[PDB]
Amino acid sequence: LENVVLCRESQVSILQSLFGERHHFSFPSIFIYGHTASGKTYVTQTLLKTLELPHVFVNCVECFTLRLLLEQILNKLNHLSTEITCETFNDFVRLFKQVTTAENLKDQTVYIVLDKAEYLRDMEANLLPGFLRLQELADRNVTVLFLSEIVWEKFRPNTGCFEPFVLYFPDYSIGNLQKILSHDHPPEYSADFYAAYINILLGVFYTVCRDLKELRHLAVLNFPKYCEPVVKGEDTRKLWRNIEPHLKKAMQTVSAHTHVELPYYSKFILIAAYLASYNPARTDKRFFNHLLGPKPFPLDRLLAILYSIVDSRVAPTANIFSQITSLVTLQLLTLVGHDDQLDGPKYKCTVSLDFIRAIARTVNFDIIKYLYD
Amino acid sequence: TECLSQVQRILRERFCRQSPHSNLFGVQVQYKHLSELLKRTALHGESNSVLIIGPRGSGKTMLINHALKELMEIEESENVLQVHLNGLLQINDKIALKEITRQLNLENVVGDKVFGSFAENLSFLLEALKKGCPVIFILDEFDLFAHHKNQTLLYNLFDISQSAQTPIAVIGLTCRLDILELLEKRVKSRFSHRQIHLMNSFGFPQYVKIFKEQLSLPAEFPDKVFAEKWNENVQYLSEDRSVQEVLQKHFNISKNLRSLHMLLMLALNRVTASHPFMTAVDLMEASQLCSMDSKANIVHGLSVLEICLIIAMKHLNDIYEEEPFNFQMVYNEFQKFVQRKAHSVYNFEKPVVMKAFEHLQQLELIKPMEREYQLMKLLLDNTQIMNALQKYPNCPTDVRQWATSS
Amino acid sequence: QQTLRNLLSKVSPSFSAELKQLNQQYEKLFHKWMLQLHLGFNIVLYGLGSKRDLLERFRTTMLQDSIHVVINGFFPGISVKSVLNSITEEVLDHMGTFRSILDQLDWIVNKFKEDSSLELFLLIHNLDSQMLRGEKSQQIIGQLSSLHNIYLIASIDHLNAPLMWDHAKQSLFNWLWYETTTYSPYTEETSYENSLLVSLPLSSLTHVLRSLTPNARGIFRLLIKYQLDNQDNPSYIGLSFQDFYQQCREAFLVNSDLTLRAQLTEFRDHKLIRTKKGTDGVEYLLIPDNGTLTDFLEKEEE
Amino acid sequence: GCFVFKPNEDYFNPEDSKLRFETYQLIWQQMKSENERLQEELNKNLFDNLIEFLQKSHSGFQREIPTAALVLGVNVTDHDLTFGSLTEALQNNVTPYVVSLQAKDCPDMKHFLQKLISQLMDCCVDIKSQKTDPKMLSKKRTTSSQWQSPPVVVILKDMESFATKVLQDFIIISSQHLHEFPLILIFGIATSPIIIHRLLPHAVSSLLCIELFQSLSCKEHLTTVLDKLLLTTQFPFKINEKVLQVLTNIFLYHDFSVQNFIKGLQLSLLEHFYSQPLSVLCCNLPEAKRRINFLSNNQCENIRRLPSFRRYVEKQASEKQVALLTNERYLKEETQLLLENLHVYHMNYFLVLRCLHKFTSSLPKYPLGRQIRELYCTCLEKNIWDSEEYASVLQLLRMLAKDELMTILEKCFKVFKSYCENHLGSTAKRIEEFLAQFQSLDEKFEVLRENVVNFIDCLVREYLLPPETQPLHEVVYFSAAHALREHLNAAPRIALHTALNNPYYYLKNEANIAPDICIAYKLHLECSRLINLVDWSEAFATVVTAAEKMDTSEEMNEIIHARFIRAVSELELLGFIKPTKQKTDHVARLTW
Amino acid sequence: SSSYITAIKNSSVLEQSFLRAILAEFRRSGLEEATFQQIYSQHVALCRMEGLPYPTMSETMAVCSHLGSCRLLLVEPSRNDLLLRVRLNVSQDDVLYALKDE
Ligand SMILES: Nc1ncnc2c1ncn2[C@@H]1O[C@H](COP(=O)(O)OP(=O)(O)OP(=O)(O)O)[C@@H](O)[C@H]1O
Ligand SMILES: Nc1ncnc2c1ncn2[C@@H]1O[C@H](COP(=O)(O)OP(=O)(O)OP(=O)(O)O)[C@@H](O)[C@H]1O
Repeated sequence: LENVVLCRESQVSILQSLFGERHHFSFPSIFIYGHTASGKTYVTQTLLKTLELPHVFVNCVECFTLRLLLEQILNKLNHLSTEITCETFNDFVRLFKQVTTAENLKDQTVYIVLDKAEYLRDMEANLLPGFLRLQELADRNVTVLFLSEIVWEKFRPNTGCFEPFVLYFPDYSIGNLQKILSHDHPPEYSADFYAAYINILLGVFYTVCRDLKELRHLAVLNFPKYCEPVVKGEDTRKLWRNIEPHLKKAMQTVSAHTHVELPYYSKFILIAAYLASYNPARTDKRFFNHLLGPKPFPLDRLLAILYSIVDSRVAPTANIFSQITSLVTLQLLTLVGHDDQLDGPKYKCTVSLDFIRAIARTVNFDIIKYLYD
Repeated sequence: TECLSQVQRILRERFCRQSPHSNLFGVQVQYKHLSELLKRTALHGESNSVLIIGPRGSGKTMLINHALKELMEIEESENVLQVHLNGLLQINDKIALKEITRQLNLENVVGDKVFGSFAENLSFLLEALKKGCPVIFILDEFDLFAHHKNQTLLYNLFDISQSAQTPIAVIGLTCRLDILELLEKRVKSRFSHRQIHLMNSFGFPQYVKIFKEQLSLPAEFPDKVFAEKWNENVQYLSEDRSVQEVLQKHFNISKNLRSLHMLLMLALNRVTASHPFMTAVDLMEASQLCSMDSKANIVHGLSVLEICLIIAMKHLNDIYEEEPFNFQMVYNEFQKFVQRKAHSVYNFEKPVVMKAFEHLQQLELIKPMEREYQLMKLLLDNTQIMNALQKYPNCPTDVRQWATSS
Repeated sequence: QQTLRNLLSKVSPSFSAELKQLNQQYEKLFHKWMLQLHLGFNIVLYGLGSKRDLLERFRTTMLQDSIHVVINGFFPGISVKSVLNSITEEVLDHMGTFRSILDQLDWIVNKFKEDSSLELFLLIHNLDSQMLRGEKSQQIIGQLSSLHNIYLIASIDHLNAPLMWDHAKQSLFNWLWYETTTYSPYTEETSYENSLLVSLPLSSLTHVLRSLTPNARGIFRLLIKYQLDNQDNPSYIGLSFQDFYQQCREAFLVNSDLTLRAQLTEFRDHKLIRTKKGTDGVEYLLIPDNGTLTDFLEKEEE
Repeated sequence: GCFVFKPNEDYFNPEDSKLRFETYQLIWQQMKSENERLQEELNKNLFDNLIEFLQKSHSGFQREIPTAALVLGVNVTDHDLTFGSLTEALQNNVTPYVVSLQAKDCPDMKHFLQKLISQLMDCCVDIKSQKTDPKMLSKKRTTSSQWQSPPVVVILKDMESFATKVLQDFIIISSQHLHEFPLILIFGIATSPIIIHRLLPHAVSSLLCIELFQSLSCKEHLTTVLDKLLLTTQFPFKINEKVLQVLTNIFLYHDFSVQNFIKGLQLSLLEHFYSQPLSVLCCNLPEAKRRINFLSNNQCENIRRLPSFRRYVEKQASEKQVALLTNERYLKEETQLLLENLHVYHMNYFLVLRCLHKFTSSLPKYPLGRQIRELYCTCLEKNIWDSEEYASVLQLLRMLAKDELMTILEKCFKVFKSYCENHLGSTAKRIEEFLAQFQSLDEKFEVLRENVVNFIDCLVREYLLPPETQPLHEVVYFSAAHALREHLNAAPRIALHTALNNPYYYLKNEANIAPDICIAYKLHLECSRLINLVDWSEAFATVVTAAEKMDTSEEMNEIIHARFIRAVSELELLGFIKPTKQKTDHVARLTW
Repeated sequence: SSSYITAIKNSSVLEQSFLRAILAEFRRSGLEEATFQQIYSQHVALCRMEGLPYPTMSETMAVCSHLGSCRLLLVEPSRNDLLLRVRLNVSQDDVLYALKDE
């Protein structure tokens, strides 16, 4: 809540100017795209908190149905009583005129701020072009402020709509990422020294992720680890050359063991399913690229290669078929005929080869020349 | 001063609220065609049901409200009871019946019996109105209205407009062109054909005049000296050829007469702090803030792991062409490039590379058509990436050699 | 069909004495079934011949005191909605709720925990069929039958019949498995399915029409209009899921992807939409003639 | 067509039913109750760590959301019991706000929130004494303002069968406002914590705090429940090694679950109590002494005439044979001490079997048995000293004579020094006999000679095959292997192959008389590549033309065609040939 | 009268070149379907030939939704964004007469 800008001033200024004072009209609809790092609710909330334009904030992640989305808009709006119920959209446009007739907000441009609108994209086909024309639909000095992850070009309803004014909030630049990634609040050091740490860390680290949140997380992790041998050992270059040995491994490391005990025939089932998935160009006859993935194959082929792998005391009981169904619920095998029928479809293998190697080796089986060579 | 707040208040409403400014251009013949039809359907008991088609962003609602206001100025309030519908709000029949109940002040009589045949419902609405009388039906966004389950509020309006002979205009406002071919054949063969409007734009040298008449301070006087100073500045900017250059550029992308409002709206947002009379360069940057390349803003912001990944996808078009790929071929191409390179900075290990994918899927540059190594689709152009890689500010030399290799 | 079945059972099945004796081996096995079922087990019995007459003789000799919901599984009218509906009215002696299947499932679970010694047990002919199974379908039978006060008996006929039970699904009803053989021909299945030597008529589409939501009725209005409007084009190989998704979304019939996929797979159950894979791998959709497809939505709109 | 009829207890069926059934109900109910108690004891080391972790992650709240991903086993059959125990433990030592979600009652988000707030409303309204999202937060704000605001936890049972969209949406909703409503979810991962990266994309996976826990790998769970359930002296009903072998094999190969094993033991107990009329005195020893003394005389002739006792008749002298054959009053007296000898054999068997188990588990490579289960197997399939495996132990145990052997003799002696007076009376006073050998363990030749006399006295004295060594052993032991296995694990794909290829039941049909359908399938698979319809109909017509003439042709063609089509609808119906659409006709050989 | 030729006759320049790109790709393929990147490449070629500036596909997709809103052509969604399969709602000699008459 503290710093409004941290040097993104021109977009802030043109948005602040675009709002205007209260008694005259503004835009119907403003769409803001940009990257998820780029402050797109930091900037607008610290902008809206300053002037206190009387606004409602929603997230469309929260409202999974249409009624809750209208309900919290109308219920948070009338405070600026009971739940003022709206089942439909026309109820919302009806009750909006009664709500927006109070002296706090009679002439004031009311802002209905909509966050993460890509989840609103598949709520309905009605609600997005209904929301874009609200300034003349209800005619009560409204500006619906959009912000989203996604481009407007996929967001249009393919009928056309009221095209909103579209801003691009820019990504943060490099020296701006030196400045605004916590040059304020260093607790115990000089800000020069914490800036020297993160100036060394960032220029190494500006190739994987420009997200400010996780870089703030990684910086507040690996800065006290950097900060301990200065205050214990005692010159930034030497501990720079010490901190990058830790930084490469902390980079690499941000999944206990792949081995899973199984019942014995289930092990042999998915061994057979792998072996009939990964070289299956009618090479059943021989023993008894790889990179494209798993090829589908039917059930009776799997049962034949099961009979060839296992010692021959197997009976097709109820339990081995029930086990072969229960392997799919644990998502070690997949049916790619989604509804082809109850009779044995193409079952394709979806486990990695090292896991398969471990399951094969824990019951006496070396298979890598047997699998694709 | 008085002038800056007054010019922004009086210009902003006709700018961006699309307020009723009185100058209308290019539409005089369609308006004069509409007006006598509306006068004879309104003054007399007969009912004719005109239809208007045009593109989005131009014409329709301004014309029907302007003709509405000019007809309402003539008395004998004439007891014409207008009813405004939209296609967007009233999606279903049960909403539509209660909305006509809402507009026509019906709830003095309670009417609390859902009748089966909705012709009796509509005729009861018109009947209890008739004993209490013209109505004008403004049926906006007709293309969404033509997706009823049973086309009740389409067809029963036409049946009552021919049969009840209560004064009625079913004025449909559409946006798609085939309102007839989308209309189902019993209604389209029934009474769809009253005379159909068509709506289109005009020539560019008069479109500079409609820019000037749009921008000029009106015959309403905030202060007459400031009106003369500013609309002379409007004409001086209008006669300059750079404004004409960017306006011709705006004509060939947009004939819309809505894009002009936004393009000029950003310019007037810039003006009142200092230099209240503005430049052609201020109009130029106001056009520049209306963006042209939406995707270079996305690609330009991305980190370089995503850059070498997306140029690996572009390289996946330039060998083994035209399949929806998966993760492993992308991994193979990235590994073959990084083994072509000597340095071990960028040999980033396998679970890191998935993070660039599942961030990149959120931008929808890559498409899903199994769960993590399947059939992903690229929706992109080479040349925007080729322009983006030279505009990358901290672009390293090895991904530059990857770009030149390609 | 009828003139084919006039010649049925004219003269001489080639054994009768060992068939009577082989069925007469299994009449000694019935008090074991009653005791075994009282403890909370569940008997599946499979076989090669018709065993529902054995179950009918069983319910005559030992079920004259208890309630039994004899659910046939061979004729295509029965889905589990009818099971829950008839067990709600004709067993619990009052109607239940109507909003969803899980609501009446949980409600009919809830009635039995409080009412001790109510002692109802259905039995199902032909639990595996084209209509009876399904992960929505079979699990309702499972969750229903898992209680202390409900004892199902089934018959499975298929070769792949224990393919539709995971261990968690199998743990709901304590299965134990009997072996039977009768060699009687399955006359009810072969009667009431079909015969090939002679598409779907209006009745079952009316029954699906009267048991589904009106929005699903509007969905198949769209699909049958897109089928009937391109009937004599031999290159029309069916709409995609994405095209049908958007043309369903434009008329506000459905909201989400998963709701339409669930509606598509429960209508794929009824065999009135078939999926075809083109060379893209993307599944297109075409249902099984044209003249029987105009009668409904001619008469559904007069 | 689901027509209902309205109608408008102690029946079991000599072995008289009433005390038989009460004996059944007593034994099985006791076994099930102690089964549940021994289930809940073993997981205490697991979830009492979890109470510590959840207390620590709640208490530091003054950006993150804590998850504890359990790694339970592949057995989905017994996953309810561990969650009931964990729900009990977390309900007692931490909050009375514990709910669980099942992943079958919420395909999407409205069901998720509605059932969660209903469970939360009942769980709060009991222990204080609605589709809305922020009203759940308002419920948390109203209902618990105090008691350090105890954290509501949800329990996702199956992580795997959840769809990713509804789970992602719930985690982002809950992580958005946990200022009030601190939520600590615990999803039970069925496989391994790899798949929480698979089912969750990286933004939602980065939103939280992962701390995984193990669970009880199931082999050392079933060693406890086999070891406490049947290997004890306490429960009156033992089991045969072959029936046990069937049950433990269908554990270890197919099912990997323990609730199925207890169903198998319950079935064995039930079928044993059906089977034989001498099973009624499967009791403790004074309860055996109750009505041995009064009983029907034909069951006492059955106690004379069962073959283990007739082996005892064969080994004994005539002067008591003539009165002990028929007369009940002496037959009671000899059978009573025979039942006492049965209990005696069990009591000196099992504790020295555990002693041998501890003495054999100490060994390098453990060649006899891996665990306590298989030691029962190796001392009953073959004769144990006849077999080469105890020969390998005896060959091993000589030069293993160092202080590892002396130290583990002391250690095994300490664990059955706890079982010294937990035996509390031995059938040879073998506790202080062997302890009188085992008391010189504190004071390198002596370990060898003491070893020799200990295993010789031990194994040659009691450790023997229980049927032939003991008459009247049928009362405790139940043995019918492939009678049971087909009840518990049947194979229809073998049954149809058998009754279709060889439908010989008892007149001449073994390698043309009395099928119709096996004629159809056998003639289908005499042309064993594929088939078209009309020639197959002609071939069936040919072989029943042979059947007709081994007992006009147009009526015969009609009746042959009708019985052909009745056969061929079943051969389509039973998982064989699938109809070949759009051609003239054919059938497709779908099963080889 | 027919609406469509008057709609083409009062269309803008980039719309007319988009219809020219549509007919150029339909002369190349012969089919009634085309993807958006193909006609985008044709549109890039025609804006190169006419001395126009570069047709960015934000503008080209805005004009594609313009022409799809007015039903001179039949569209796929803007979600597919490069993979839009477009059909032409009017016949080809009609639009040839519409861009041939002047
Ligand atoms: N200029 C800035 N100065 C300081 N902190 C910032 C700045 N921009 C962003 N942040 C950080 O970003 C957080 C807000 O995230 P942001 O505004 O990027 O969300 P968002 O863009 O709405 O996310 P999404 O696009 O995924 O919906 C704040 O908590 C703050 O820590
Ligand atoms: N001939 C004209 N005279 C005056 N203003 C015009 C004219 N043509 C277009 N406009 C302007 O273009 C916009 C047209 O908006 P209107 O709602 O009336 O039509 P529309 O936007 O095409 O209809 P819809 O809202 O259904 O798309 C308004 O800003 C209007 O001021």
